Amino acid sequence: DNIYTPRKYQVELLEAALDHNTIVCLNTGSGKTFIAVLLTKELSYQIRGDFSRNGKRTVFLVNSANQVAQQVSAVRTHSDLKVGEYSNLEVNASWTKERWNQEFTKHQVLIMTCYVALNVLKNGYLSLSDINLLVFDECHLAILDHPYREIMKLCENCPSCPRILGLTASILNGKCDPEELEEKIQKLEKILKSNAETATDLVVLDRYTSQPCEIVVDCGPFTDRSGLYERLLMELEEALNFINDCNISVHSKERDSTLISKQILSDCRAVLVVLGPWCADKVAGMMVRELQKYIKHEQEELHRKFLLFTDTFLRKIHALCEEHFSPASLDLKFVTPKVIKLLEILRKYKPYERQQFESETNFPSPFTNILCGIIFVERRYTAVVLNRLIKEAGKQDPELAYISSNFITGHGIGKNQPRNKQMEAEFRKQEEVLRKFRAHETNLLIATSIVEEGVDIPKCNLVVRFDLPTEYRSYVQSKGRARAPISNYIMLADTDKIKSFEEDLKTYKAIEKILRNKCSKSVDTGETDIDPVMDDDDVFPPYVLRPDDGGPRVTINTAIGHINRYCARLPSDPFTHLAPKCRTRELPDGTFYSTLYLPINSPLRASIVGPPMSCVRLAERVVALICCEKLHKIGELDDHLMPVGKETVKYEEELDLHDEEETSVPGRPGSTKRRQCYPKAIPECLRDSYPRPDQPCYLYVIGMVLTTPLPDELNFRRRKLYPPEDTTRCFGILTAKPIPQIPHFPVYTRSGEVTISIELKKSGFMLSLQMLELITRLHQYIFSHILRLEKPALEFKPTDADSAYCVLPLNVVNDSSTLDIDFKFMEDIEKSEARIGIPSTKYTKETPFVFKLEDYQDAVIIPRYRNFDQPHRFYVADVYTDLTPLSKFPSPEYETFAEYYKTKYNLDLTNLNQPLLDVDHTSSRLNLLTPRHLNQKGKALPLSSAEKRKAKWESLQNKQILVPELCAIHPIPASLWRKAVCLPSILYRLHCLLTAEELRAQTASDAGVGVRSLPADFRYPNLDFGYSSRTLGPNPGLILQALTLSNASDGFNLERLEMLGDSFLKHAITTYLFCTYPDAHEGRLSYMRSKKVSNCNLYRLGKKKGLPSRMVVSIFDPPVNWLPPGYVVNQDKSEDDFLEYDQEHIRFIDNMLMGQSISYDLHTEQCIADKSIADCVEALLGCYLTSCGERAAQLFLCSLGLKVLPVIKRTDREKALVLKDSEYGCLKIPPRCMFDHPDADKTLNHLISGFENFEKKINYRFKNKAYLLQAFTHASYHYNTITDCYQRLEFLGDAILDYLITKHLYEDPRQHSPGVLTDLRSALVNNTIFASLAVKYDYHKYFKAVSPELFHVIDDFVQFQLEKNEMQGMDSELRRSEEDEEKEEDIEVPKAMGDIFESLAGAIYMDSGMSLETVWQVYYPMMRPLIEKFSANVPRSPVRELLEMEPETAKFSPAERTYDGKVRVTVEVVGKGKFKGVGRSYRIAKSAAARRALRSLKANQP
Repeated sequence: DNIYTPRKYQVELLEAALDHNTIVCLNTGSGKTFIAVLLTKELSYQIRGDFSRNGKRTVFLVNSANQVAQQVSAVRTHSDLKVGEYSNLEVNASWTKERWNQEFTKHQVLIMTCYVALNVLKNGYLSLSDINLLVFDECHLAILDHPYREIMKLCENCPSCPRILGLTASILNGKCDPEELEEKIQKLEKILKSNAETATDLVVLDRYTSQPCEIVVDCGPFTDRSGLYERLLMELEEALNFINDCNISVHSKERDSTLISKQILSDCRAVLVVLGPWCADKVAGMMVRELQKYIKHEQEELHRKFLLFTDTFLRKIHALCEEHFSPASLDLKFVTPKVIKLLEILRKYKPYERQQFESETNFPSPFTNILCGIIFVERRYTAVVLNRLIKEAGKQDPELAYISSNFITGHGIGKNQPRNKQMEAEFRKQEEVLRKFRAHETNLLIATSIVEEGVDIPKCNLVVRFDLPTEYRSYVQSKGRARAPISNYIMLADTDKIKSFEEDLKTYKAIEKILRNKCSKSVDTGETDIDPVMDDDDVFPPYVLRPDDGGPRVTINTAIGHINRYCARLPSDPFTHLAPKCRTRELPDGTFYSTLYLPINSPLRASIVGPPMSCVRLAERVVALICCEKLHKIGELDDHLMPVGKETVKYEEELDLHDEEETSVPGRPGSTKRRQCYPKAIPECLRDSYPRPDQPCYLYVIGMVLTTPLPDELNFRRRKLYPPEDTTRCFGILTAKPIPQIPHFPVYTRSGEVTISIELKKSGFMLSLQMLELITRLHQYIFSHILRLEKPALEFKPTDADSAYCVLPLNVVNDSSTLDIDFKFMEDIEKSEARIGIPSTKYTKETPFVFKLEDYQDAVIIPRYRNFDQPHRFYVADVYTDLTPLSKFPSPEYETFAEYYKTKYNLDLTNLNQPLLDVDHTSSRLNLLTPRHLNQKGKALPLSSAEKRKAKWESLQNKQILVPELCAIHPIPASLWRKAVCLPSILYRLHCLLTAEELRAQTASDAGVGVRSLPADFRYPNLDFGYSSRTLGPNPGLILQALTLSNASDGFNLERLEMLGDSFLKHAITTYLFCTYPDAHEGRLSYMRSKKVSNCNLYRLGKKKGLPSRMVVSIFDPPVNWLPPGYVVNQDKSEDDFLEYDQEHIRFIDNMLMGQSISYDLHTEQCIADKSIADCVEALLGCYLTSCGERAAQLFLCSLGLKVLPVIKRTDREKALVLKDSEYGCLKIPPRCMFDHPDADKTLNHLISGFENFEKKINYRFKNKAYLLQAFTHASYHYNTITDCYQRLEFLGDAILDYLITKHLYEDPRQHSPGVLTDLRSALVNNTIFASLAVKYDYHKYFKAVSPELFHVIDDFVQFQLEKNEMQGMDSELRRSEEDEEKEEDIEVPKAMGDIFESLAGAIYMDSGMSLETVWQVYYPMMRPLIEKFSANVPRSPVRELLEMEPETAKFSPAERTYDGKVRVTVEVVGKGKFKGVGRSYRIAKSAAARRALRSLKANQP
């Protein structure tokens, strides 16, 4: 259609057509439109302007309206020029000169048919000095009197001549003598006033290996040794002349029998003559089943009878061949020796045991030590049975048993129904056979002799003929399919093929010799060189910048190998194939002028001119080894002339990630398996704060201020409200060590959220040892006896404790709003035996016990009839004065309480005057950081799973009301109980938030941002989970969120800040590594950024502040894992081994100037996945960015000691626009990145042509243009030495494009959960969507290149794009069914477009100010709809849906080692079926197997 595979020959010799008249001829007939855009577009400099500057217009000339539409579409979908058209002669008969001036002002590519061209030229309407390209299509017509010769006459006389481009693919048709071609070439040349070469498309030999050698191969006489051939051929002749009398007139192909019957007859007859009867025997079954399917598909009497006769004839052959001989143990004494000799030549090249072969006299290769050949046979009705014969023969020959020959059977003749999916099926199976053959899974390809064109099968060891060809192109292609290391061309020939073979050989040999004597449009030498090379390393010394001693003596061709391997490893795409082209060409000096075509994609590109020499070999050697000299001067070069990039700077990336899974042993450094214990960490402000004899004591106070009520439909116990505002006293905190203001922080009591506070109310005074002794005693009493904390492990020892600070209640005294310590209360405690519970004096009638109205209020009772070793603690929840010790029991198992207690412990009251009460338990749970009255599955429905311990024992123990007679009075009022019980949770939080404070204080001390001291000016808000604002660092409230992991089941954990931190981290160090390399590369940049962002690499950086020490990970339940301040544990029981190597990957780059698993104790340490340290730093960066902006986060990442900015000094950073030095100087911009010259800016003028329509789409106006050229200059375009390729900026932008879209997916108001915000961070960044957008907005039209492949596939892909309009705008998005996705996959996206898209992003950023802002207000237009549809519904995928619906019964298998690279992942699910799906990629195969499993899941369990 509009697509072809362009000509390689012209990839670098279009340069001819650029500067002189030419003719070019290609036999394929392809690469014609794709030879048209490449010369037309490339000369837009003289076409874009007006017709009053008198800029010339570009005729086109073809001889069909077909070709008019063709070239029309050839320019619009690859060009920027205003395309015109004309194919009519009548409307052209009615224009005037100035009308045609307007028409010349409208278009700039003037498709003209023939007669109209002649007329509008000869009637003085357009000078032949207004042309600058006159294409002729089918220029062969010149030999006959054709309109071409006359217009050429015309141009002969006008005083200008455009270039010329005379194309043809008809003068090499069929076979003809060299005189014919040569004379036609001379005639055409002189007619088109242009030099013209002899065809350059029939030279197909490989000069990167030994060329396939033309020799006829021989089998000669063969004798028949079964006895069936004679009678078989006789019956075949009889049936043949019989079917020649059953002819039916022309109809559809299954309404005639004579054609298919005669064809299969000829097939089996040839099969017989050339192989034997057993093969036609074995294909008889397939033939008759095929014709059976056919005869069921259609019936009509004549062809019915005839197909019946053919089928019974074939079965008759089968019955004869099977009767006369057993099909098993097939001997080669039954076989025509031709096939025996055939077997010999085939098995010539198979593996050798004596020298180990990768899966000698033939030097190691898996394609000349192991057969990977192709063999050509006339039909496909003999190939499959040729393989069947190879199996039933090589059963006794091991040389043939480990041949894994694959036959090819696609479509023969006849078809059952149109558009049968079988076409696509055999399509994909042949694609598998192809991708196997190339990678050697195939050991032999048995193909038809009609499938050798319109397709190429590469790396054929043995291009073997077993049917003879009879035409030039056929022979040439059959040869040309050998791309293997020791390749030869096998013309195995019987007693009559030899003559024709030798004839074809000699004839086509003369043909190709004359075809190669005149290439590049001049007389020259072909694939062979000017002169075979003499040993000249003595003439130019081989050692390159190396007087290194030792070392070998080598031959000269070692130099060829080395310089060719200089560019066989360079980092760049598999669409680019280049070399520094040694231009040894005659420029008029008496000698051969010599320069170097340096590859543009290497850091040094400046052309060099060494000394010239009259012998081309010598000057060639001069420039080659001075090349090697200078390239080792820059040190981009080593011994043996190989580039360092991606050879040894490539380092293993399994020592970062998990490749040891589901195991328990230390594995990769930073796996879940790598584990190390770190010590718990304590503020200095809780250390040595133990009361000592000299202490100016300060006394804080806890606000206990309730704000939010909570309904009792949100209370799943239906508890009646108690306020934390029911307050008299407040638990102080007593020390002379000072405690900074702590941002108010929440808890959960049983009235909602409550805002704890830390403030002051007194300060300064000291105490006697007596009071200190008393207070310490009250401390230990609280934590010991109140909540029952103690296990024997601890022992109270406050002097030398790790962290001692007491508590003691603080109460309103001095009769004012200031408060103080209420000794009285301590004393009242001491007076009682109610410190230890169950006092020894009883009060029922041992001492008369009577009703007290207020002492069963605001108090806490203790039963004494039960649990005599370990009391519980109840307190009045509903005091009752309407209940009595004589009243109804709560359940009618009694009717009075005294009977109840008399029936258990034989206790009958005689003083019954205390009404009974409802009361409640104490310390049911000690976890108060997240709701315990409400689940974490969401509880709109009643009942939670976090109140099943003693909030279920409550209300089965409240089933009995209590007469206060048998319960002592614990000596603390209910106010202080409510308060204190929160002290385990509240003091714990302080321990964490104080940690955070110390953390931030230190980092501010070492960084520029913030200060060690805190004025407390920065607003410190309450944390939310389910003075000024000058940057002083963020509130400690965020710093803790980053520190915790998702393992604490808190409301907030460090997932979110992982991504915002990661993205920004990339971008920071990408643009770092870029603008710090005056000349950079890929291999360098790839292996500089890749290990800098490593889970292992970060670990080490974390050990500079000790951040692992302060993490929060284990769920906090106090009896197990938290000790109270003042206790010292005593037990009741009485690495770098993969991180030494990672660092060398970012250091092997400077070879050139850059520019339980461990048992641990629960109360003093921790142990954690090593994965954590990755996450904490990845979320700490995240905090600092999203709360204090760029320059801050910059300096924060800079504080650790990592060079986000290049290492200079703090003083350089500061004056270029407590605190101390850990910083680095600001960024530098390269002092050169290309070559600048005012003249010869026609390419810049091309960039001008470039912007005339590229300013509007990007809505941008550059103030530098260079970088805009660098945008789209691909790797293989080479007419530009002023700029560089699009790699570096493909890279400088990828981080920025992404970082931007992470930014704008974090600041979204929904702020949705970070378990899906990693489904808009690798579904909005992948080359499919990136390529798709670039094309729609016309980035492709201004695409610079020479390569064929890009251009072919890009025409394809853009066609498909523009057929879609908006995706689903026409209702089509083709994913509803599997067949839709299968029709989608039938196009493979380029990987050219996504490239430039990211690159141009880089461009907008780097052109001026490096201010993401500008990038954002450019790109946001084009990206916007993609975000908006994506974030409309997040894109769930089949892999995710299968892995999440079925938790671990459905999985995917890991990647398998396969030669083709197509992996048939088998879903690891039992009961959902196993679906073997082979997909071009592991991703798409995984998704396809998932879709199959999900279809089954819906058809079985919807």
